[PDB]
Amino acid sequence: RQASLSISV
Amino acid sequence: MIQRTPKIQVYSRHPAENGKSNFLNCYVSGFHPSDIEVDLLKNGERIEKVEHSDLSFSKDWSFYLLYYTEFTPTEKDEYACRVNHVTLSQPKIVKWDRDM
Amino acid sequence: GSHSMRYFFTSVSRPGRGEPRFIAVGYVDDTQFVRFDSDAASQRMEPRAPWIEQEGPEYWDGETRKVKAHSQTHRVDLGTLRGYYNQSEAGSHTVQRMYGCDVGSDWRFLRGYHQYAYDGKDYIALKEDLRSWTAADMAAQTTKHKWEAAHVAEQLRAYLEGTCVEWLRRYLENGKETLQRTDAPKTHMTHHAVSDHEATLRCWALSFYPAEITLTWQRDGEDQTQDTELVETRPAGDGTFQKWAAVVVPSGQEQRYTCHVQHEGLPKPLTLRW
Repeated sequence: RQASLSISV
Repeated sequence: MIQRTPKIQVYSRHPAENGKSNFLNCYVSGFHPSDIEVDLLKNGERIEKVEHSDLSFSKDWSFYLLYYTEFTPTEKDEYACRVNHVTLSQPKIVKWDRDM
Repeated sequence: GSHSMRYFFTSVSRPGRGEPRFIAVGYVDDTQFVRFDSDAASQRMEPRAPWIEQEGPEYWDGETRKVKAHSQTHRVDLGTLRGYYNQSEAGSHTVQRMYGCDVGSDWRFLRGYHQYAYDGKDYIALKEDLRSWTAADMAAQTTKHKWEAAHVAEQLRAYLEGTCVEWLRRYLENGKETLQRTDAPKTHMTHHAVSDHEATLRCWALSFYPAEITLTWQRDGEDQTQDTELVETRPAGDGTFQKWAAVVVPSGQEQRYTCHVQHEGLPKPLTLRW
């Protein structure tokens, strides 16, 4: 199961 | 940009027995960037039906792929893997040795 | 023994040849269980091991939603990084991210990871304490500050210590028959004469799982590395792995040499002689 967050550099 | 040249191993899935079907593998690893060309050869000619694994990578970020085809080895048939990558001045050929 | 769950994500820009291609793969230990390829037919996260097919539609929908969003963040990142490093719009570049968790023999948390690479080198990584960041260079400090301000580390810590560990346990249970198996290596030794003067002894390990293994040569029961060759552990294609180690010895001295095999599927380490 993947992490439930969106992150951009 | 960091570039790394592929390692190459050519081998069968199961111990080779003449006249019995098997899989011919070419495992390429330790390379960067991910663009790579890999062919399996039978008596120097490109094998048409070749599959591969999904692109993944190691702790050091370098990539690896398994290319494979179903085949029936015989006495006299010669097999090889041919690889090109940006790090190579020309294509590298590695012969299948049933004992390697 | 110990276990891990890991996800690997790669995007490559190819200016003038369309938008970036994105590939995601998930593993439990050495077994791939999901994949997504942005250019494939389904446009869904797809199963790659039987036991993950136990998951219902809410899972496939959620995993697909998350992986497609990740593909889009990788697209934005490629742009951002080209800017950070003052690069031309003409070259091809690569972003990679890996994350996941390790558990021990009791299936409890050992460590978590979350790290990023640009063009084949480290960019930024979560430290082992899951509270702070290692920026690899000056450019990456900008991302460090962004992620510190947005409290990313705390969100990742909760996943890595919680959800990651729980879902790894669920998979180990659901796929017990295969994931919790230990296939001990089938072993043998070969001999080939280099000349009249020397011969090569090669110690084989075949059909084993998991991939972790140790092959070592000894001469008169003393560890020997000189004049040896060890190949990288390789996949057979059927879920098992292969490896060999070789030593070059003087003719007439083959019996001084032993190969020692360590694997979790073995009750006690094996010794082989020619």
